Amino acid sequence: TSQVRQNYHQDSEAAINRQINLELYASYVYLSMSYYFDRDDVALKNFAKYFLHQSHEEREHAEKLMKLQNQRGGRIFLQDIKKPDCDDWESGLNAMECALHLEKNVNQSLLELHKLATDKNDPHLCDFIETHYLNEQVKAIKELGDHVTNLRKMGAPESGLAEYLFDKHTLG
Amino acid sequence: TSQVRQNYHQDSEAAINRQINLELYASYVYLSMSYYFDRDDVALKNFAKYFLHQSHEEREHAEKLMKLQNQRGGRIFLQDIKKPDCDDWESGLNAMECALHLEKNVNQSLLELHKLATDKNDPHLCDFIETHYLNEQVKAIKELGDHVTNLRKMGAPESGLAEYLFDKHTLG
Amino acid sequence: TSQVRQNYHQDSEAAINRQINLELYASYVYLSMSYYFDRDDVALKNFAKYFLHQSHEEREHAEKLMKLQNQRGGRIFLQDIKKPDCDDWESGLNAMECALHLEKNVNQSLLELHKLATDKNDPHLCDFIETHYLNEQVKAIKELGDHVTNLRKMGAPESGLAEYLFDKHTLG
Amino acid sequence: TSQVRQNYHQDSEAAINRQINLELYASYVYLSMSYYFDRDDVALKNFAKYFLHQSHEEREHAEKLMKLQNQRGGRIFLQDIKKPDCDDWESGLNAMECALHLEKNVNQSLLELHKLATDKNDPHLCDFIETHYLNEQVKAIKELGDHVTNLRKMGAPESGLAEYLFDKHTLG
Ligand SMILES: [Cl-]
Ligand SMILES: [Cl-]
Ligand SMILES: [Cl-]
Ligand SMILES: [Cl-]
Ligand SMILES: [Cl-]
Ligand SMILES: [Cl-]
Ligand SMILES: [Cl-]
Ligand SMILES: [Cl-]
Ligand SMILES: [Cl-]
Ligand SMILES: [Cl-]
Ligand SMILES: [Cl-]
Ligand SMILES: [Cl-]
Ligand SMILES: [Cl-]
Ligand SMILES: [Cl-]
Ligand SMILES: [Cl-]
Ligand SMILES: [Cl-]
Ligand SMILES: [Cl-]
Ligand SMILES: [Cl-]
Ligand SMILES: [Cl-]
Ligand SMILES: [Cl-]
Ligand SMILES: [Cl-]
Ligand SMILES: [Cl-]
Ligand SMILES: [Cl-]
Ligand SMILES: [Cl-]
Ligand SMILES: [Cl-]
Ligand SMILES: [Cl-]
Ligand SMILES: [Cl-]
Ligand SMILES: [Cl-]
Ligand SMILES: [Cl-]
Ligand SMILES: [Fe+2]
Ligand SMILES: [Fe+2]
Ligand SMILES: [Fe+2]
Ligand SMILES: [Fe+2]
Ligand SMILES: [Fe+2]
Ligand SMILES: [Fe+2]
Ligand SMILES: [Fe+2]
Ligand SMILES: [Fe+2]
Ligand SMILES: [Fe+2]
Ligand SMILES: [Fe+2]
Ligand SMILES: [Fe+2]
Ligand SMILES: [Fe+2]
Ligand SMILES: [Fe+2]
Ligand SMILES: [Fe+2]
Ligand SMILES: [Fe+2]
Ligand SMILES: [Fe+2]
Ligand SMILES: [Mg+2]
Ligand SMILES: [Mg+2]
Ligand SMILES: [Mg+2]
Ligand SMILES: [Mg+2]
Ligand SMILES: [Mg+2]
Ligand SMILES: [Mg+2]
Ligand SMILES: [Mg+2]
Ligand SMILES: [Mg+2]
Ligand SMILES: [Mg+2]
Ligand SMILES: [Mg+2]
Ligand SMILES: [Mg+2]
Ligand SMILES: [Mg+2]
Ligand SMILES: [Mg+2]
Ligand SMILES: [Mg+2]
Repeated sequence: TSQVRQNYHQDSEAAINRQINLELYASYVYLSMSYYFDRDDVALKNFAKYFLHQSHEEREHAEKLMKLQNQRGGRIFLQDIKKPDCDDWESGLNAMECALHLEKNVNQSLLELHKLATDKNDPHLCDFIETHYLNEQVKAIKELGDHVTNLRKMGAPESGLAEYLFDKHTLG
Repeated sequence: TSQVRQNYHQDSEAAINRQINLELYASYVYLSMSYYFDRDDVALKNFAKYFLHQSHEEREHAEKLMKLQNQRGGRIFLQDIKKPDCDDWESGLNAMECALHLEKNVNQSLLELHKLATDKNDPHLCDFIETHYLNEQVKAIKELGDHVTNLRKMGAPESGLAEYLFDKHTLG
Repeated sequence: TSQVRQNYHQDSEAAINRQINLELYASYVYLSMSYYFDRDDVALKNFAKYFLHQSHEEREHAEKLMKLQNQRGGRIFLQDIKKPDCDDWESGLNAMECALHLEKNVNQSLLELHKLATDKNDPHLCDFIETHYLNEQVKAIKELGDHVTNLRKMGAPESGLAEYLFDKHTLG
Repeated sequence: TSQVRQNYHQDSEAAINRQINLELYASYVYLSMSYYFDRDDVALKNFAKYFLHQSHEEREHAEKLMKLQNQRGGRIFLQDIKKPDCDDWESGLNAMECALHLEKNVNQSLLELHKLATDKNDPHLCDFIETHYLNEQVKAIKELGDHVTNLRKMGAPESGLAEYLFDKHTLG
């Protein structure tokens, strides 16, 4: 047993390892989306920048969970990072919709993690999740919803003008 | 009788109390409009900011009338602030139209207040209304008319692109 | 269903709407108290300033709950803001006592809201209440208790000198 | 006839001369009050400073009316400035009460002047009175009422401590 370990259930330790993988997966999805918008036949530079920033943020989310694992005396176990579901993301609107779906999936995992921490009476872990993750997810989901709404109202994905102007005025 | 009271008719005192309620009502209407534009399925952040600013301005209008009541030796009597007529404001254009209607209603009340102050030979109160309220209303009504005109010319409310671009270029 | 909504119970949504009304009510109570102290026959300018600041803070409390409702995909429903229980607040001491009672009532509502969020396993909402509301209420209640104690010890409300000096030295 | 005179009734001209005398009288009253508080057996230096400032303000009020008379093509006619009603002002409270009475008398004269300007259809003169005089009087009367209230609540004039502390904390 780690000399630092206290009130940290083996199930919580395992769940933190699963969450690390999921954050790394999210980072990879956003990386793929970013460079789709950098293609010469897509060419929306602010969509590209927005998703690259999201990719780097997800890596930070993963790193903070790795730090947490060690803080509590658990042991990090890494798994393959699966490639994203798509190679071609179709449009700005479709990428935003996929990002919304992704962030809601990550949120669901965090809520399950919090339920586990609650069941194991781990208030430090509950506070960690609430402080660093739960409101971040609510904000991310709200922002993506807002973006999807605007793109739809403007006439995307059929209107290339809509996506062009959104790229300039919202993401620029 | 208040030691400060001079040339201040009981009818004017009552009318000032009614105007206080109306300004607080206007503040509440604009508060409701603001957060409508903050909904994830509406998502026009500059419409939201514009109406929130208007809400706070209306509170200032109410506070200055409360100060006036006390300056003249009248006594403030508050009433319930009625909820706004709508929960859902439909569109940027419709909210602007409702705001125009509201500001013209507030103006009519101020004009009736001025008629009363004139009838009671209260030049201090006439000057107060003219200085702090009447031109403010004319400017507010002109601005809202201008906004409604632009939104109509651009193709709102049917064009979500129109409202999006107005949000960016006029309210941004 | 709102595209952003996740783990947000209809009961929690309704309770947030009730809390919005209560914060707006508190704002109105403090507004009334403020201008009582601005009367020529009361004339305690720092009591007036203190309560006006509290009024504006309560509006901020309401606005943050409106933002929360939209962040979570709920829908804001507004109700009349009831007038305060009193027109005449009697004295500095009595206003402070009424403010103490008000803040404890608001705290009780927030605690009931937290119980509901707990029962519905909504850790985001629990954290929101704890972070932005619960310690604010504890601090507000402690400050008002301190004020009431000092006013009583000094000889209020019978001593107009006590209230005068408290206005200068504590609220100034 | 003065080459500048236009829409300026002889009655208005005469009334402006009477108002000039009244403002000079008010200046003299405040001068007398000021030095009462400078007596070694009274010795309230901030009461003295407050009333001296009021004395100089009243002279400014007179000078602006003299300027107005010439602006409109009327001719200034000066009369004796009567000495104040009292030599001994008794107390801080009594001086404040006499100042309140004085400012209400000056206000009544200004209201009569405005009635005359209205009857003679002189909108320039009406605006002059409203802009430079009427709200100044309302503010002055409110301030003096506030002062009287505080002094009474504190226990003046019998409490020399009350007047001492008011001198320090309100007028200091
Ligand atoms: Cl352990
Ligand atoms: Cl274990
Ligand atoms: Cl895994
Ligand atoms: Cl693996
Ligand atoms: Cl726990
Ligand atoms: Cl947000
Ligand atoms: Cl937030
Ligand atoms: Cl454009
Ligand atoms: Cl009156
Ligand atoms: Cl009357
Ligand atoms: Cl009313
Ligand atoms: Cl009512
Ligand atoms: Cl009049
Ligand atoms: Cl204008
Ligand atoms: Cl203008
Ligand atoms: Cl839900
Ligand atoms: Cl539900
Ligand atoms: Cl309610
Ligand atoms: Cl209602
Ligand atoms: Cl929970
Ligand atoms: Cl505290
Ligand atoms: Cl604290
Ligand atoms: Cl003439
Ligand atoms: Cl004439
Ligand atoms: Cl004379
Ligand atoms: Cl003479
Ligand atoms: Cl006229
Ligand atoms: Cl004032
Ligand atoms: Cl003023
Ligand atoms: Fe993210
Ligand atoms: Fe960031
Ligand atoms: Fe993440
Ligand atoms: Fe994320
Ligand atoms: Fe306005
Ligand atoms: Fe403004
Ligand atoms: Fe207004
Ligand atoms: Fe308005
Ligand atoms: Fe408060
Ligand atoms: Fe504050
Ligand atoms: Fe509050
Ligand atoms: Fe509060
Ligand atoms: Fe004066
Ligand atoms: Fe001055
Ligand atoms: Fe004067
Ligand atoms: Fe004066
Ligand atoms: Mg996984
Ligand atoms: Mg595979
Ligand atoms: Mg937080
Ligand atoms: Mg009304
Ligand atoms: Mg109703
Ligand atoms: Mg004017
Ligand atoms: Mg003006
Ligand atoms: Mg309620
Ligand atoms: Mg009622
Ligand atoms: Mg905290
Ligand atoms: Mg005279
Ligand atoms: Mg004589
Ligand atoms: Mg006029
Ligand atoms: Mg003015």
